[PDB]
Amino acid sequence: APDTSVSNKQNFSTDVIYQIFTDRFSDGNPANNPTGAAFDGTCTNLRLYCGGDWQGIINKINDGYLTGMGVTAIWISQPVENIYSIINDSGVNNTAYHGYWARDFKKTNPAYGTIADFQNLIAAAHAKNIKVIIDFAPNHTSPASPDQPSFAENGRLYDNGTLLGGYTNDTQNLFHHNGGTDFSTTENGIYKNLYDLADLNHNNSTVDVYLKDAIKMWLDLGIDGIRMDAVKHMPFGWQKSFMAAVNNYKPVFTFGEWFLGVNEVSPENHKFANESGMSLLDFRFAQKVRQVFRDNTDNMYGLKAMLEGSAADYAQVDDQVTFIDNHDMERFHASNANRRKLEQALAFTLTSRGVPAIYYGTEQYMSGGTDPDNRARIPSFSTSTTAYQVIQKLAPLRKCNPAIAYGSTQERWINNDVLIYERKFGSNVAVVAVNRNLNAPASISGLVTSLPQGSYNDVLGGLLNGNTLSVGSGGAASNFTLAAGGTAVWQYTAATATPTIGHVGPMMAKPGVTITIDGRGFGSSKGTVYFGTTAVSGADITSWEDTQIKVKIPAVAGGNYNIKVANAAGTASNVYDNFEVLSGDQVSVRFVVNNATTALGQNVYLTGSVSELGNWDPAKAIGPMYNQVVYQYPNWYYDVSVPAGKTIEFKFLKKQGSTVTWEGGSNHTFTAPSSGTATINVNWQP
Ligand SMILES: OC[C@H]1O[C@H](O[C@H]2[C@H](O)[C@@H](O)[C@@H](O[C@H]3[C@H](O)[C@@H](O)[C@@H](O[C@H]4[C@H](O)[C@@H](O)[C@@H](O[C@H]5[C@H](O)[C@@H](O)[C@H](O)O[C@@H]5CO)O[C@@H]4CO)O[C@@H]3CO)O[C@@H]2CO)[C@H](O)[C@@H](O)[C@@H]1O
Ligand SMILES: OC[C@H]1O[C@H](O[C@H]2[C@H](O)[C@@H](O)[C@@H](O[C@H]3[C@H](O)[C@@H](O)[C@@H](O)O[C@@H]3CO)O[C@@H]2CO)[C@H](O)[C@@H](O)[C@@H]1O
Ligand SMILES: OC[C@H]1O[C@H](O[C@H]2[C@H](O)[C@@H](O)[C@@H](O)O[C@@H]2CO)[C@H](O)[C@@H](O)[C@@H]1O
Ligand SMILES: [Ca+2]
Ligand SMILES: [Ca+2]
Repeated sequence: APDTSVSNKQNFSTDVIYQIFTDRFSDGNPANNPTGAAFDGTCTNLRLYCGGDWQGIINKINDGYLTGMGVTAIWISQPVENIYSIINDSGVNNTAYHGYWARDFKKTNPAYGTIADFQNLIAAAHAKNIKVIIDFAPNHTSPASPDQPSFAENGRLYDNGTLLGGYTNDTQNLFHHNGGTDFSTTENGIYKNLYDLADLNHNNSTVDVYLKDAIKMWLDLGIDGIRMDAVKHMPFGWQKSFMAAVNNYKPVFTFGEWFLGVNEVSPENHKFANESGMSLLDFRFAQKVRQVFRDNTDNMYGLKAMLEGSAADYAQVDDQVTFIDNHDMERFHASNANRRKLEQALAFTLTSRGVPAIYYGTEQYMSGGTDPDNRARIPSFSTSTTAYQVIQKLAPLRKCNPAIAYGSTQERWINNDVLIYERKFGSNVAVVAVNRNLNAPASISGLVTSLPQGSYNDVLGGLLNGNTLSVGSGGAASNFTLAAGGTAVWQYTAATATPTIGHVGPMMAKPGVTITIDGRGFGSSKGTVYFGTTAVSGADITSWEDTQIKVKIPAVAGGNYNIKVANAAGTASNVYDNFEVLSGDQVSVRFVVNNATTALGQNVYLTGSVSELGNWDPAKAIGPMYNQVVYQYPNWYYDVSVPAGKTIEFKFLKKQGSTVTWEGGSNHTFTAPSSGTATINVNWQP
């Protein structure tokens, strides 16, 4: 099938995600509605169940609400069974309507529906070319008190009805008992409780295996993608091993949530997205968009800096999931603000690089403060809104104009309030003009583009006061006036002749796994696929077409490879880097080195004989290691993803900048478990 097919679980770049709070969307089956003080059909009390369910979602798919909008994917709340207890906070009754308080990852939340309702959801969706994404929060269970075991469900964890354990009397050590995080450090927010949520111990084989098995069930249920909750709160090493479990089984688009604040730029964030085997929700993008379009705390020069910076920081920028708001922030639209602010932000998001995500209700100009004011019930299903028509006109461009889905981004004109960018991919072009100034028009002159000679109509049809564009020779555009609050989209599409790689997924897996290569101009006849210098052809290429190729990963040594294709004629394409080949199936192992004294600013890293350890390359060493929570300096620790059952040689190193100090003596050795976890405790060798 084509790259734009609904069957494409590896690529969402051409889609438009619609984030749905199940409970707050549509109650299609009143029979499964929670009763008593846990329910509020009037949805006046936003901390209780309102009745939203999967059936309701199906109804909205079948009636044309979502399809008419141009939405090609839906991201729903966590489907797993949540606690049934009504948590009373200082007089405020609280329920697990959000689905974030898991009690059993192998069962569904009855309020949402049964397993059969879920299966029906997948079918109905797929039938309308809509992909299904599920929220997955394996960082914790529920709110618990080690003190008062009577509080909530004591964060109890069940395995398909079978009680595994609780936060109180945790003899098995399923959870972390390190207190609560203050978000002070990364390590602090990782090994300590997120709020009062019972923190899961991923270093426990039981938890490790259980979680990896739970997801496999969902995978089997036909999901097309996963949104990983609180990724900055779980060990990176375990998550990688988790991604490998998914990838080496049934690959699906996965993106996690790594909360970033205003003007917050984390290098840890970048590394995670680049090496974890999963992408992230673009918090850098969302925050900046809000500054520029919402609060006006930054200008177009800031938006531009964000675009060009992110493009350099993310190996796969096109994989980052963009948004303007969500269930954890104030809704973009302020009740007293000009709607044109939201419309423009929408238009910008839909035409920018990455994977656009729209928080349900946006199209309806919903306003609301922080949680839970931002999670009100959708007030209507009207298609007559401007924001609705905007998405409806721009959404589809992601499927018909590859420049928007995989294209580069280039600034072609800029000032405080105006921004004109160009998206380009192969013989495809898209030019977007935005004027955030709602009071003053802008005189556009000297604009140059990649558009062919001719006249271009505004894709938005003037909806946002857009205009036509006249392009002469050299793509030089005729002088024009950009109206206040004006937004215009111009484009040009044409068949690509040369093989052009626009996307790859999964980005990490072991040999034998089938990956997906999307782009243009691959030809209809099988060509050759290159993993570094290794050529692949014939049978291993399970599928080949102009826009998509399906090939199995060759049995090459573990490492980082550049992907490249060639058509039947021998014409090579562009390179697609950062593709990681695993040494095999993965396990999560905790490494511990004792008596490793360092100087302030100097950290300890881990290196080893496997690609998962950097193959003895200090530039690729694991770390910096931790030394606060679980173990304390001069004791360091770190959870790493390593090939299972493999006998690995390793050493530790002290690094300051690029300067390296090796551990003395001989290499440490050990055989990775074939399953579950392990803990390697060693002493620094002088
Ligand atoms: O802001 C967070 C912080 O976290 C990480 O810091 C790393 C360091 O980069 C690593 O070096 C390591 O730190 C170790 C030191 O290596 C080790 O020597 C020891 O440090 C002692 C010092 O010996 C002592 O002099 C004391 O220094 C003073 C400073 O002189 C003063 O300027 C400052 O105001 O206060 C300190 C505290 O008195 O500091 C400690 C006292 O025990 O112990 C630490 C381990 O804690 O590991 C940490 C991670 O925990 C990031 O790498 C770093 O960039 C970031 O700044
Ligand atoms: O050239 C191939 C070489 O590769 C591998 O050697 C690695 C060592 O096993 C490993 O210990 C590490 O060596 C460092 C020492 O530990 C340290 O004391 C000091 O001597 O620096 C060394 C790094 O230069 O890294 C090397 C790889 O560079 C393999 O195991 C060897 O058999 C082989 O000779
Ligand atoms: O003419 C090419 C030129 O176009 C753009 O420059 C704009 C600039 O952004 C405006 O602020 C204003 O000064 O008009 C210029 C047109 O002359 C691009 O920004 C620039 O890179 C490019 O060279
Ligand atoms: Ca219901
Ligand atoms: Ca945690």
